[PDB]
Amino acid sequence: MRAKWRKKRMRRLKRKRRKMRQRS
Amino acid sequence: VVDPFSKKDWYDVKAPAMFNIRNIGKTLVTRTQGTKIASDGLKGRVFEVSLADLQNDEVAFRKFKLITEDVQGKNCLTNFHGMDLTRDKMCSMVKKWQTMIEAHVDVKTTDGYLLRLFCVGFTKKRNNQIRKTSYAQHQQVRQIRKKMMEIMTREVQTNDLKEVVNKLIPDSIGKDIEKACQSIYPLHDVFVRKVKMLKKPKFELGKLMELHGE
Amino acid sequence: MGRVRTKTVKKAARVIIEKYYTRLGNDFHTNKRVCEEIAIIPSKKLRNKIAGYVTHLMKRIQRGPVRGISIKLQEEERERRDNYVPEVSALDQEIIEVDPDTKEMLKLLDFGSLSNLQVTQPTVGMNFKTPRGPV
Amino acid sequence: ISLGPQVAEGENVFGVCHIFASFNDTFVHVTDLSGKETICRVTGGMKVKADRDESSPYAAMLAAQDVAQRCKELGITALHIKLRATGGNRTKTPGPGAQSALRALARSGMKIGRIEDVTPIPSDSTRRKGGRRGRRL
Amino acid sequence: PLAKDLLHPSPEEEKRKHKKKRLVQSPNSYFMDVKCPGCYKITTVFSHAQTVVLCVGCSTVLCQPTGGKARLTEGCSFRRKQH
Amino acid sequence: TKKRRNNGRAKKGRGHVQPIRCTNCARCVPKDKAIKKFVIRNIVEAAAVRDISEASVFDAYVLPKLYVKLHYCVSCAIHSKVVRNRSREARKDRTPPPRFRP
RNA sequence: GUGAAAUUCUUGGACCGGCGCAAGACGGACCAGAGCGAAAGCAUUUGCCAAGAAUGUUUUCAUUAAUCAAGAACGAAAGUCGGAGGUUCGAAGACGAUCAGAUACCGUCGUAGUUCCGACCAUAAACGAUGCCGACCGGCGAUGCGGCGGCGUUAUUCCCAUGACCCGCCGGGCAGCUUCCGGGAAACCAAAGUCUUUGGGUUCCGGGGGGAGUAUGGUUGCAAAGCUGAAACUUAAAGGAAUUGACGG
Ligand SMILES: [Mg+2]
Ligand SMILES: [Mg+2]
Ligand SMILES: [Mg+2]
Ligand SMILES: [Mg+2]
Ligand SMILES: [Mg+2]
Ligand SMILES: [Mg+2]
Ligand SMILES: [Mg+2]
Ligand SMILES: [Mg+2]
Ligand SMILES: [Zn+2]
Repeated sequence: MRAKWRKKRMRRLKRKRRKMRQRS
Repeated sequence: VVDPFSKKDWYDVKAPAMFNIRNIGKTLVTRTQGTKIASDGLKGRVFEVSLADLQNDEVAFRKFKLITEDVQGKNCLTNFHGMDLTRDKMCSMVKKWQTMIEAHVDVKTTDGYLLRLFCVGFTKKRNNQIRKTSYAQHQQVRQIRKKMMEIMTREVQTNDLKEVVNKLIPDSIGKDIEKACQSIYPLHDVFVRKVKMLKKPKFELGKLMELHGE
Repeated sequence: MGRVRTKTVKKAARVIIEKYYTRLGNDFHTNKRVCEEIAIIPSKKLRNKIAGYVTHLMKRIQRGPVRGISIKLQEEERERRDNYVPEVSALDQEIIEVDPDTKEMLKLLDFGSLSNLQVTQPTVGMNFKTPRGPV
Repeated sequence: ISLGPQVAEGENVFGVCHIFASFNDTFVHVTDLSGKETICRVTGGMKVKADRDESSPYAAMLAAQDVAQRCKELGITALHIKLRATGGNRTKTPGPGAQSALRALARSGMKIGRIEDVTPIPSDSTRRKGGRRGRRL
Repeated sequence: PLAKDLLHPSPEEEKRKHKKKRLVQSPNSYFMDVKCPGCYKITTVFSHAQTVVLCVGCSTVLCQPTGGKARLTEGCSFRRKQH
Repeated sequence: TKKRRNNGRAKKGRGHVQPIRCTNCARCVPKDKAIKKFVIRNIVEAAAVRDISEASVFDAYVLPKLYVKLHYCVSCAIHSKVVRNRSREARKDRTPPPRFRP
C-alpha cells in the first residue's frame, strides 16, 4: 500500500477513535 | 437572396505627405442608406502597412497604422496612428548571452498628440571578445534606460507630429540612442520598437488638409 | 557478392608468404603448384583458395609493406629510405625568425648577438584565445 | 458591375488573408486592407464532413481554392498573408493546415504580398488549462 | 613541487601573494608626496585614501576616494616614500 | 542511487525556481529542469517555397522565419524522441549533438 | 473538442476579422548548471525606507569568540476564520466519452480555492536525502563580485582618467572538468579526504524488520491537526550498492 494513503487511512482511524472516546 | 457585394462600392486610401507613395490601396463599404452613412463607416479604419510600401527604398520590417479621419470623393485621408516592428524582426532581435533594455515614456507633442514611445536595445559583443556573454550590470542598464528616456523625449516634445514622423521614418532616434549609449555599454540593435497614440487634438480639418497639402 | 576469405585461408596464406617468399611469385598457377609441397592441404578447394589470396597479397607487397613481415623486407627497406639527401640541411637557415623575447632568452644564455639571427616585430593585440562557447 | 473597383489592368489590388490554422481547424479569411470588411471566409470544417479532417491539408487546400475563386470573382489579384496559430497560453506553432492552404492559394492564380505571424503572444498569460500534472495520456 | 624553498621565496611571488598570506605580512598601500597645482607645499596622501584630502593653500581637490585606491586629480604629481 | 550529479536540472545556487508549462501537455515543470528546444522554422515549407516566391509580387522577397521556443517535460521530450536514453558514460557528455549540416 | 466522438455554443448572427472599453490575474522571450537571501523564497519601469555579503583599509576596541538544553523570530503549498474581489485555472459535484465494469485517466461546465488585507496552522522528496566553526591536503579552464596590475582595439575631445573588450594576479562566492591524494560496500566524493598510524571544538540524532509515529498521558490549535511518545504481540530476514541473465505496451 502507498505510504501516503496508509497515512490517510490512519488519520481516518484516529478520528473514529476520538469520536468513540468523546462518546463515552 | 442576392449578394450584398453588389451593394458595396470601392474607395481609395491616401497617405500623409510624409511619404513619397500616396496610394495605400482600396477598401469597400456599403452605400449610404438611411442612417447608415458610409462616410462614418470608413472613419476609424486602420491599415497595417509596411513602411517599405510607403517609401521607395527603406526597410520592410516596420509597419504603420495610418487611421482614416476624413473622406472626400473616393479618397480616404489617413494620418499617422502608430508604428511597430514586425514580429519576425522582434523575434530575431532577442538573443541569448546578451542584455535587453526596454524603455517606455509619455511625450506630449507641441501639435497636441500624446505618444507612448517604446524603445528596445541590446548589448554588443566586441570583435575580439572571447567571453561568451555580453552582460551589462544593473546600474549600466539603468543609465542606458535613463539616457534612452531623456533623449527620446527631448526631441519629440520639441516639434509637432509632422516632424516626429519624418524623423522616425529612418529611425534617426535609434541611431542617436545607439551613439549616445556607447560610452556606458555599446549597443548594436537599437530601434524604436513601437509607438502608439493616446490623445488626438480636437480633429482640426485644416491640419489634415495641410498635412496632405503644402 | 560473398567472397570474403576466412581467417583459416588468410592466416595460412600469410604464413607461407613469411617462410617461402623467394619460392613464390606473381603467377597464380605457379603459386598453387608450390603450395602443394611447401604445405600440405587436404582440400584442393582450400589449396587454390590459399594460393589465390597469396597472389593477391604478394601483388600488394610488391610495392609496399603490409601486416605480413619478411626479415629481408625490413632490412633492405631500411637500407633504402637513405634520405632525400638535400644538398644542405634544412636547419642551416641564413636568417631565423626570432621573437624579441627569444633573443632576450638567448642573451641570458649568453649565445645572443648572432649575425645569423634577426629579430622580428612582436605581434600586438594579445587575442590568441578562441571565442568561448559555441561559436 | 463585376463586384470590383475600376482598377487598371497593370495595377493590382491587395487583400489580407488571415489564416487561423490551428489544430482541428483551418480558418481562411480574406478581408480588405482595413480588416473591417471581409470578402470571403472558407474553413476546412465547411469543406469536409468527417469532423476529424478539419485541420487536414486536404480540407485546408479545398478552402484555399474556394476562397481563391471568390477573390478573383470579386476582383482581387494580390493578397497579403497573416498566419496565426492558436495563441494565448496554448500552442504557438501553426497546425497542419497552414502549409497546404498557403500552397493551394498560390497555385490557384493569386499573388502574394508580405507574410507575417500574428499569433497572440502573451507577456504573461493566465493559468493554462490542464492542471499541474498536464494531460495524462 | 615537494622541495619548494619556503624560507626564501623570490620577490615576484611574494608580491603576487595576498598580503596576509605572505611569509611576513606587508601592507600593499604606501604614503606618497602629493603636490597640488598652484602651491609650494607638499602634502601626504594615503594611497588608499578614504576621505577627500584637501590641498590647504590651493582650492582644488586632490583625491576622490574610490573602491581600492585614491583617485588623483589631473596635474597632481606624486612621488613615492622609501618604497 | 543518485543517477545524475545535478539531479537532472541546472540549479546550483538557488533555492526555488519558478515553473513553466510543457508546450505539449501543460505539465508544471521547473524552468531549470525542462528541455528547451528553440526552433527556427521556415514560414513556408520547403516544398512550397517556390510557389510562394513565384506568386510574390516583389522581385526579391525573403520568406520569414517562425521563432518559437519550446518547453518540454522530460516525459513528452522522451515520447517525442527529442531526447534519448544514453549510456552511463554517455550521459556525462553535455555537448549539443552535431547539426549534420553538410 | 477528441484517437474517434459526444455534452456545449450556434441565421437570435456562433466562430473569424476590425475599432474600442472593463475586470482581475500574470510579469514570456532576454533567463544562464548566473545573482541575492538564514531558509522558505525572490524577474515590468521609477522613487522612498531601512538592511546586507564581498572587496579596499599602515582606522578603531582588544578576546569581546564557536556550537548550543530551555526559550524565541521567520517558515512553499494546501487548509481554517473575517472582509473585499472573483479574469483564468480548478478540488468537490454534474454531464458526455472510454471500458466487462470506470466512482478515473480524455472532453464540457463548475463549487471551495486560486488574488489582496488581517488573524491562525507549522507541515513538504522544507533535498545537496549530506550539521556548524577552524586547520591542512592536487592540477586545469571558465563564471559572478570587488580590488591591483599591464600589449593593444574601441566611446567622445583637447590629454588623462572613466566606461566596452583583451592578458594576467589576489580574495570571497555558484559551480565544472580531470587525477592511483585519500576514502568508501560500491555507486561515487577534492570531500563523503587527512580513521585500528583510531582524540581540533561543539550541537542534534540511529541501534534488525514490523506493530508504529499506533495506544495512553501532557501540551498547542477554531478545527484539520502539530509537538512529545510506548508496550503487548509477531517475524529470519527486511534492506544498500553493484553483477549477470530474463523481460518491457
Ligand atoms: Mg504515457
Ligand atoms: Mg525547495
Ligand atoms: Mg457543438
Ligand atoms: Mg500558504
Ligand atoms: Mg475567505
Ligand atoms: Mg472551466
Ligand atoms: Mg565540534
Ligand atoms: Mg528497530
Ligand atoms: Zn509534457
